[PDB]
Amino acid sequence: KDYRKKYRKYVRSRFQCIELNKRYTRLRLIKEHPIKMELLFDPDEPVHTVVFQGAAGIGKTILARKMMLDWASGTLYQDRFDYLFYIHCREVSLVTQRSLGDLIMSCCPDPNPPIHKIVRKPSRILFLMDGFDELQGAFDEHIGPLCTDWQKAERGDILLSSLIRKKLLPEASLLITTRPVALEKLQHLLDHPRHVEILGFSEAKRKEYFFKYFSDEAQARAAFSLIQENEVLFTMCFIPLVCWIVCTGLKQQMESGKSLAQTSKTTTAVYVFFLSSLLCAHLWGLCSLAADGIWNQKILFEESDLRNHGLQKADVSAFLRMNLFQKEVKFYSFIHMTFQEFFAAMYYLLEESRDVTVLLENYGKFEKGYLIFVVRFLFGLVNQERSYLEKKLSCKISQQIRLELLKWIEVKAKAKKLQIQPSQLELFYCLYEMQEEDFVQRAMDYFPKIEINLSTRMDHMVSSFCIENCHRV
Ligand SMILES: CC(C)(O)c1csc(S(=O)(=O)NC(=O)Nc2c(-c3cccc(Cl)c3Cl)ccc3c2CCC3)c1
Ligand SMILES: Nc1ncnc2c1ncn2[C@@H]1O[C@H](COP(=O)(O)OP(=O)(O)O)[C@@H](O)[C@H]1O
Repeated sequence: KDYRKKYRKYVRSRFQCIELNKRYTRLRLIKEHPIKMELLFDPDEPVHTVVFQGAAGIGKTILARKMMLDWASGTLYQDRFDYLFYIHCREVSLVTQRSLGDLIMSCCPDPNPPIHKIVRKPSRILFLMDGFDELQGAFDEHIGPLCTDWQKAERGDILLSSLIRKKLLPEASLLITTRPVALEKLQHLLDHPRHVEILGFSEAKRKEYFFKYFSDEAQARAAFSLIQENEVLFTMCFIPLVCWIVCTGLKQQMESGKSLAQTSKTTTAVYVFFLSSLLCAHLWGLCSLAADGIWNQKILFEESDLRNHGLQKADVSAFLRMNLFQKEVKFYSFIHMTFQEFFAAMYYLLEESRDVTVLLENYGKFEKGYLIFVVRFLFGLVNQERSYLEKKLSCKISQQIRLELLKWIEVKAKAKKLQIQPSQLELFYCLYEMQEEDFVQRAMDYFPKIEINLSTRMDHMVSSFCIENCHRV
């Protein structure tokens, strides 16, 4: 345990704040579809593979980092593990060749760590695979041949396919967080996995977060009230990212005299609500970036990367960094993947914006990025009656794109469901964004018979909005 102490200290160092350790709200977990974190690995004969289905922005990354902090502070798995390695998939190549040791040695504080004494005992090692989806580039069952040597340098996709199929440190423990969609690629790999669902806050712990954001007990009460009276923002705030998006927007209108109000009905109109809360001159550049980034599988941007797309004289430094960027290690990423997809979407709808027919030929593909929010938003945006920023929008070029989205929904509504995505519900979400009734009802035609997969009460809404638009008398 000479080095174990040094390693644990380093882990407390990196994982002590989300991006201190204070505003964390207990997210809801459900096994076999309420599990204590410690009890996860315990047998039903022990477990070597856990997977957290997590919706984007539900705090899967935070919940991970917390497990790291708690263990790194002796709170949980003191007895079960000697080492927890946090792998941020976002960062790791899938083409680069590397060894399990090379990948491991990066997790460590010092430069030449005792790697051979770490692997000594793998039954005491847990890898935290954070955002299996955030992996950039293709991934397919086809990949081979599978590796069996930790010291051997395969290219990332092989190496991980080998680690996940438990061929590399078989009796390692492994905890993968992932988006629901990316479960299709990953389901086959898993060695007898234990599935867990991150659900986000409850109604209670929805309250809890507001009074953890709002320093003043009154400013907190007045700004949770909005969200009971509003229906969308209540349903919509079981999700933590929204909660933040919402309360960072209730805080400069907490600055101004504007008696608090957000009458937002759609996800797009909440992003755009918050997007405006932080307000132009370099607007074109951001959207330029995100849409090369999504297309070219880059979630992390270097300074150099930035100077090309725009900010030729220190725009990012002041204008954007405040709330729309995060700096990692010298490299920069958007405060969330979604906001990237947004500007990537929003990039196709502006004053002189590329070809849209391209995007749709490959919707729901892993390697080009799922493009869930790429699509989903630019229905809620292209919407004619849906602002101020509405200006930067090209009024004329909008119903260029609006007229093909309907061609593509039509295709997808009544096929043999060749592709998995879009599952009907996603099209409903596309449709609840594109709030224009006439467009919705017309699309509703194309569905012969509908099919519901309702988990949460947000699902219930988006669905039950579209249902009545269906009727053809
Ligand atoms: C059905 C299918 C396949 O479209 C789907 C299922 S979850 C995903 S996702 O991985 O894209 N995650 C999200 O969309 N998360 C969401 C959802 C949401 C939508 C639908 C289901 C659920 Cl549970 C949630 Cl939280 C609603 C609002 C916001 C976010 C993040 C930004 C604000 C897609
Ligand atoms: N348990 C939590 N307590 C407080 N805020 C949270 C929590 N979970 C998520 N958040 C908020 O959501 C944001 C994004 O969460 P993150 O885990 O990065 O999402 P994902 O991993 O699904 O992309 C965080 O920056 C934080 O503001």
